[PDB]
Amino acid sequence: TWRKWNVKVNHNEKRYATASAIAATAVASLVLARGHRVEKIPEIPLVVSTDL
Amino acid sequence: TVKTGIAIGLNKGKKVTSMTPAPKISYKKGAASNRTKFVRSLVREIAGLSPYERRLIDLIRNSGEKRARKVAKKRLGSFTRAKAKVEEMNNIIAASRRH
Amino acid sequence: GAYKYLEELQRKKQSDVLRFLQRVRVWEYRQKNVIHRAARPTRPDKARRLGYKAKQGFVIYRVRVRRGNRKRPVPKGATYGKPTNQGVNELKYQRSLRATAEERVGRRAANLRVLNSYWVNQDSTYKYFEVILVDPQHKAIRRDARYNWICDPVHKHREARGLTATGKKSRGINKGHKFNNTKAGRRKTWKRQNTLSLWRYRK
Amino acid sequence: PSRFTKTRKHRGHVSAGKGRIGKHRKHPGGRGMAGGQHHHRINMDKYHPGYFGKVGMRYFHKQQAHFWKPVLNLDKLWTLIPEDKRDQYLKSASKETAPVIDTLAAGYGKILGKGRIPNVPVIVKARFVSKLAEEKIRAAGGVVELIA
Amino acid sequence: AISKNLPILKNHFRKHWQERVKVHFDQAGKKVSRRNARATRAAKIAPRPLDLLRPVVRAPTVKYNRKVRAGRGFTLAEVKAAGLTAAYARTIGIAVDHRRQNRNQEIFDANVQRLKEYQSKIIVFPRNGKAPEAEQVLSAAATFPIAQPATDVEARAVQDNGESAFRTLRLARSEKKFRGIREKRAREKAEAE
RNA sequence: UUGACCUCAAAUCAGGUAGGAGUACCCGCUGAACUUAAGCAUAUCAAUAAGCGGAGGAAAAGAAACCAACCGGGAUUGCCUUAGUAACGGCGAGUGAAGCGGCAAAAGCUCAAAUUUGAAAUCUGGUACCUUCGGUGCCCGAGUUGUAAUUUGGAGAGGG
RNA sequence: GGUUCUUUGUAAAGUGCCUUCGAAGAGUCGAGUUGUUUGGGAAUGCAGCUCUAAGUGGGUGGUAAAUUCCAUCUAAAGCU
Ligand SMILES: [Mg+2]
Ligand SMILES: [Mg+2]
Ligand SMILES: [Mg+2]
Ligand SMILES: [Mg+2]
Ligand SMILES: [Mg+2]
Ligand SMILES: [Mg+2]
Ligand SMILES: [Mg+2]
Ligand SMILES: [Mg+2]
Ligand SMILES: [Mg+2]
Ligand SMILES: [Mg+2]
Ligand SMILES: [Mg+2]
Ligand SMILES: [Mg+2]
Ligand SMILES: [Mg+2]
Ligand SMILES: [Mg+2]
Ligand SMILES: [Mg+2]
Ligand SMILES: [Mg+2]
Ligand SMILES: [Mg+2]
Ligand SMILES: [Mg+2]
Ligand SMILES: [Mg+2]
Ligand SMILES: [Mg+2]
Ligand SMILES: [Mg+2]
Ligand SMILES: [Mg+2]
Ligand SMILES: [Mg+2]
Ligand SMILES: [Mg+2]
Ligand SMILES: [Mg+2]
Repeated sequence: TWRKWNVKVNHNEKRYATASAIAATAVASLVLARGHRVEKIPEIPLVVSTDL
Repeated sequence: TVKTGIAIGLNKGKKVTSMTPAPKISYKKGAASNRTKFVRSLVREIAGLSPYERRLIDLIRNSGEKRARKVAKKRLGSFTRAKAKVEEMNNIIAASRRH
Repeated sequence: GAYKYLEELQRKKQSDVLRFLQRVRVWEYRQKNVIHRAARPTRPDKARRLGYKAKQGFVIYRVRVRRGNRKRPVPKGATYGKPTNQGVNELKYQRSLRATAEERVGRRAANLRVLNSYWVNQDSTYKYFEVILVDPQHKAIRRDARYNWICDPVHKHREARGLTATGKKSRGINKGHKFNNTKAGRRKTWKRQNTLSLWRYRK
Repeated sequence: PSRFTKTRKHRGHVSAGKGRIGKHRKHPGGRGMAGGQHHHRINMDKYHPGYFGKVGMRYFHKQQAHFWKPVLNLDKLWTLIPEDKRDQYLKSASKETAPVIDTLAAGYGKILGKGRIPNVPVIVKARFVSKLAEEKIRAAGGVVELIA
Repeated sequence: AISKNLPILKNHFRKHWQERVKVHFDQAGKKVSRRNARATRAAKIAPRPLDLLRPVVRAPTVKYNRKVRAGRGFTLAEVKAAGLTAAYARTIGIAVDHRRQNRNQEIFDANVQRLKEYQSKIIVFPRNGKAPEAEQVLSAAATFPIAQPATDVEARAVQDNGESAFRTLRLARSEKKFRGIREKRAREKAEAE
């Protein structure tokens, strides 16, 4: 049971990857390559009203 | 008593307005009371002397203070208790010899 | 009161008055059973300051235990091992003769709980003890909250677990640097110091 | 991870990289620090000289908190001021208004003199100072204030 | 076996250490339990603020005496100077420590003043009244934070009196080192002739 | 002769209680050797396994005959750290804490030693009735070789 | 949240000043020796035997001892 299960990551490197992941959501080619059906979407990033 | 304000020396430490708190009661343990002095003095004449105390009384009269303290330190455990034992064997000898 | 005079008189153990009393009393205890009930404490001052109350539910027993070292109970003195464990004679039991006295009384009187015990006499062969016991089933003990704590199941056989005064002394239960091995129990301290503490995010 | 290890590459090979002659054994030279003076002596004298023997006097019950004295050099002395506040002190290197630096509150015991502070007077509150650190603070117009 | 140029390790694993391996798998489980325990105690003692007011004390030793932290409890002289008894203070969420003593006026003044805001910020419900609701505040430490004192000012005049603080340190320790020798010398110089 | 007292007995006396099981964890006793030291005896393994006694839902510890040496902290326990350090050790192999600091949780107290002495004011049991985890009255008993009130060192008591 | 028992009180408790006091644990502390144990090293704890206390005293202050101080607690009884 004392095998290492959880892995420590530097907080700034966790944040580094999160910022990269957010910026990758704005690239429609990456979103299309990831398997999403955004072929007929108006624009990326897709922003909707706060009423949602 | 007062600190010098510097980090080394005789009275090193920060200068602070002192307060001298009230003395506690626990800091009074051992202090003799009127009742307890009466009981310990009464028991001494009821019970009498120990065999080693009789020896110390004889050695004080015969061999002197130094030999009595050496035997008292052997019978007790310390040089400090040997002094207090020889001191109040001197008191018993002083009271017995007088009058 | 008279209990203060009894306390100061009991301290001068080598006076003529107590040399006679201890000589007569040590004879009486040899001629009685090794464990026997005492009708009253021969040291009522010492019993009081250990928590004895002169009321129904408090029992005094008297007990004598063989003095000396604990000879290793190996056949013919032969130990099977290294020379460091070949000692047989000069080996000492880790509990006081007072503690052995408390358990033997406690086993004889398993319906009671041992509160405390005190030395009364000794000769070359035995040390003599008087053990204060409290009845947890007696109604005079079950009410009167100053002593009904001992009616709890957690206090069954305190003398066997070393929870009495001599039991805690022999366990080493005292504060400070002199008792670092034994403050909360040395086996718990040893377990804690010999435990590998591994966190999910390894330090 | 296991899939990148040489154990995976040693599958199919008899000795798993340990040799047919050497024939990987339990503890061929002893366990741990065995034979540091006998059969591992050369390795000890080459790479750990000073290992065996005794050195100076013992210290029963050492409390490292007695010896706490973090040192701070003069080139880092001006880092104890926050940087936005720092510039208006570097300008107007004047007495009658000089920055007071409590090196103790920043966690330092002794101020050392690596040197070349600017020519701005500075009030230094220090538990200890080196002689040369005192010379350079006074040369800049400042003074060292002894505290405890 | 001793090997090539590596540091000497001291891995203490020559006992049955695998019988005493504690892996804190329950770290997430224990954190939820403490939060549930804190929520359970808060509802039980509502509107009391889950903890006692603690004094400000000077940390001991020379490494840490630059700091003030939260102490165990206010002294008997501190509670007295705040106009209340130790027995009553314990019942309104004040920690009272009988064994701590006051030898510092500024610590005592800070702790006495600390007691005065607390009495001015709490309301004690009547023992037999109607108990008006008081919108429970969970923390007493966060409501009365410990603040470090201001040792000096931002900037002031340079006052150089030619003391040479290093020389002051050298003379201070020299005076202590040779005091016992200089006291025998003074003793014998008066005794002789 | 009779009535106590003290000590010790007896009863299929009235009412109780103990044993044994479990024993992961806990409190103690007792206690190895394999093993390591490239041999081996001190050492190590290990104040461990086995053996034995005793509890609970936790246990133990616990409100300082503490830590300190500071501008002093302040019951116990546990975590991070101190620290593989101070220290111990054929000073070999190896072994090895504690203070401070930051957290979790926090909670404090009780007797003995005091003449109630113008009131043993204390308590068990039996019996009767009840509002029956108990209460009330009555009686026997315990208890002055000390049961209650009052005080526990942080104090506190008498008197004013 | 409410509803009786409201002589459920000079009964309990706390608070100021002065004065006299202030009882505080013994085959125990401590010491020697022996054995064991500890990181504890002129001896960390425990235990056996021998000695065996004082009361401005006692313990501790991690090098034995003597002399002079200083600091810090209040053991040898107990609950949580
Ligand atoms: Mg061996
Ligand atoms: Mg983790
Ligand atoms: Mg090949
Ligand atoms: Mg093959
Ligand atoms: Mg092969
Ligand atoms: Mg050779
Ligand atoms: Mg019957
Ligand atoms: Mg245990
Ligand atoms: Mg071998
Ligand atoms: Mg071998
Ligand atoms: Mg061992
Ligand atoms: Mg076992
Ligand atoms: Mg159970
Ligand atoms: Mg629990
Ligand atoms: Mg418990
Ligand atoms: Mg307990
Ligand atoms: Mg106390
Ligand atoms: Mg503490
Ligand atoms: Mg040793
Ligand atoms: Mg070991
Ligand atoms: Mg009262
Ligand atoms: Mg005491
Ligand atoms: Mg043993
Ligand atoms: Mg050993
Ligand atoms: Mg202090």
